[PDB]
Amino acid sequence: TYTTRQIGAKNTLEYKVYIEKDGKPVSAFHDIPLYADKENNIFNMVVEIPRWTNAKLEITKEETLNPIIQDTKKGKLRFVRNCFPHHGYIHNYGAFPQTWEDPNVSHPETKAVGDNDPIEVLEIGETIAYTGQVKQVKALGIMALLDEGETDWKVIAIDINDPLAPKLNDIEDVEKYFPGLLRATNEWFRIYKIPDGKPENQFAFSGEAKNKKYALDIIKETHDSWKQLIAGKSSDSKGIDLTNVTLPDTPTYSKAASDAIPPASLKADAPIDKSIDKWFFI
Amino acid sequence: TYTTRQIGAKNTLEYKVYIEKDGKPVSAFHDIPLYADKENNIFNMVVEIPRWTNAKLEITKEETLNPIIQDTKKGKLRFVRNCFPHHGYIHNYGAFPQTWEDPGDNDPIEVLEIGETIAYTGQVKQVKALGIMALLDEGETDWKVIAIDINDPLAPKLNDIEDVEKYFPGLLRATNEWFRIYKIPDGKPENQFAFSGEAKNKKYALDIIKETHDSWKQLIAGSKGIDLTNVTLPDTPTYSKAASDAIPPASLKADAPIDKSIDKWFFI
Ligand SMILES: [Mg+2]
Ligand SMILES: [Mg+2]
Ligand SMILES: [Mg+2]
Ligand SMILES: [Mg+2]
Ligand SMILES: [Mg+2]
Repeated sequence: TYTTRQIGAKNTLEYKVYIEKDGKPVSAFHDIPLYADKENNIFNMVVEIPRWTNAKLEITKEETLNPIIQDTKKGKLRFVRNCFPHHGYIHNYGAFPQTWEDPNVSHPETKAVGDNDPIEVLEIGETIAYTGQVKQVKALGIMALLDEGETDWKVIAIDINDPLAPKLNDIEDVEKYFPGLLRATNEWFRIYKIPDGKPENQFAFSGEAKNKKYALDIIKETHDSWKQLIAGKSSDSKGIDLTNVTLPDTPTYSKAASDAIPPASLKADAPIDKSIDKWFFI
Repeated sequence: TYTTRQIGAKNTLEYKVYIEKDGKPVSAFHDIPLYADKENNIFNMVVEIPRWTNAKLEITKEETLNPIIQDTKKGKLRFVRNCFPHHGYIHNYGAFPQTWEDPGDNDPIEVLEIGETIAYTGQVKQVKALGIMALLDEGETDWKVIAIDINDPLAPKLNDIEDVEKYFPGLLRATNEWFRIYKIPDGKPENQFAFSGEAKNKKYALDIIKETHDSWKQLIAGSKGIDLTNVTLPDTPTYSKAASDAIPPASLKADAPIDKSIDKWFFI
């Protein structure tokens, strides 16, 4: 059973969330199986950012066992800004573990190198998720985002426990049950860093949401990149911490790395600066 | 100085917020002057509902000193549902005190405050009026004043309704949409606007505000089941300073959980 171990107060520099199995930390990047049910293409999603929140919480590639920590921009806590008509992130946002957008090769669909992170996941179900949650999802489709010119695919997915899950099997079903969501998703990922002073992003395929079959193919590619990475065989692993506690055939296997993690020290959420309330009209 | 006194846990039937002046409860309907600066048309707004929340909190006309409580229907706490692409209420939402739509919807006139900062329930902030829309909900006229906190960084650039279009492009469209559809998930019909949903200008809004203030002047001087107790207007029949002292002390209870169903995004 997966649980979380929180260090510190949310919305601070000291905040960390480790994922635990049997009450002991494992790598959120490496040790959670991509597949909950391989035969039925049910995936484990690691949730990073709940819907309608701002704090840019992410799996930290360079820290041992890859806890979720808030990103910083020049030393300051990063919060994604509200871009009208949206409030923070408009999906439960996270990643598939055991995947990598390989930065060392140009990807043919986008003609761009990978962004060096796990493939990311937009989970569209009704219940708001929590940071460090491992939930089980079905893939519905995928969008080819170029995030500051880097390949940054976004998988469209739904929690298998969602009341609608049985009715959502491919990307066209998203438009049927969530009309406007995919178009809003396109806008969101285009504009969300404009308030940070960054350019608009762009999508390949004029932002088309490719179907499930397409999505599975790309998820496979990223899993395969990760398999090379974790084996120590990437041409450049970018100083990623490859320490893991469940993959005995890898050079960086270490069951003991788990014991070295501090105990939970959960504190109440710290206040967020009122600037983060601001609604930007772009 | 205005503060708040909270009784109970948020998101419960027991929750009440009173406004305090220098530590003493006063009526949120009657004791807060409509005008912070009459000469320059600066109004006091009583905030009921923060932007991006769901709990339908309102000044209750029928309880002494008119605390803000959660609305209910047949015993059940009311939460406005999330209507895509909106998250809860899209404005800081509240009322002008010392106003009354004499039936006409029987309530103070409501205020959509459009500034950047999210407000708090029971906050008395100072705003300038920019415009007004006339919502029709169940045969009742339901005026909504568009306003901005005078402390907002943009307040000096916003003086009339056309400035909302320039600095907040799409907000007026979203407002029209929101108030049309927000009760469809509850099983209620779509609402409609007068004037084909046009936001009338500041002048038109000031005329409505003054009118509803004149009505309330009649009300408080002595009424469909409204408690008129006040603690700051000594020559009113219902003046009673002891009312302030009869209010329980603050509870410091943490917010109660809200049922997960309220998370749901409706596509309507
Ligand atoms: Mg980044
Ligand atoms: Mg990046
Ligand atoms: Mg990415
Ligand atoms: Mg009502
Ligand atoms: Mg009304």
